[PDB]
Amino acid sequence: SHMCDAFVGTWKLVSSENFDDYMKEVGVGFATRKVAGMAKPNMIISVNGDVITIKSESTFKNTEISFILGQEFDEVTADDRKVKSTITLDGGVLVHVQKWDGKSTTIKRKREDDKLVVECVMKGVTSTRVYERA
Ligand SMILES: O=c1cc(O)cc(CCc2cccc3ccccc23)o1
Repeated sequence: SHMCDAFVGTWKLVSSENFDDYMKEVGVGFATRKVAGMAKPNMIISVNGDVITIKSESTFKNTEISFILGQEFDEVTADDRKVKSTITLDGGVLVHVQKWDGKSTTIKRKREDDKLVVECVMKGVTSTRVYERA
C-alpha cells in the first residue's frame, strides 16, 4: 500500500523534447508520428489495492493499462504495437519495460517537484515529457 501515492491523480502534458526522434527509433511511421506528436494527453493514475491503473485520454489514442508491480502483462500501445510489459518500482521511479519483435523500450515515470516526468528510452535515444497536475 501507499506505494504510488505521489503518482495518483490527473496529469496533463505540458512539454516534450525529442519525442519524434524517440518514435522514429521505436519504428513508428510518419503519419502516426505526426498525429501522435501533436497530442497533449491527460494521464490519469489510480491505485486500488495492488492494482495500478494508468489511463491516457488523448486526441490521438485513448489507452488504459492495469497491472501489478513485477507481473508481466499484454499491452497494445497507442501506436499499435503488441508488447509484453513489466512495470516495477526502483527507488521510487516507476520503470516500464516493453518487449516486442525482439526489441525493448523503457519508460520511466518519476515525481520531480510538482511535475510528473516521463523519460522514454529506445537504444541511445531519450525523450523527456513533462506533466503537471490537471
Ligand atoms: O506514459 C507516457 C506518457 C508519454 O507522454 C509518453 C509515453 C510513451 C508511450 C506512448 C504514449 C502515447 C503515444 C505514443 C506514440 C508512440 C510511441 C509511444 C507512445 O508514455
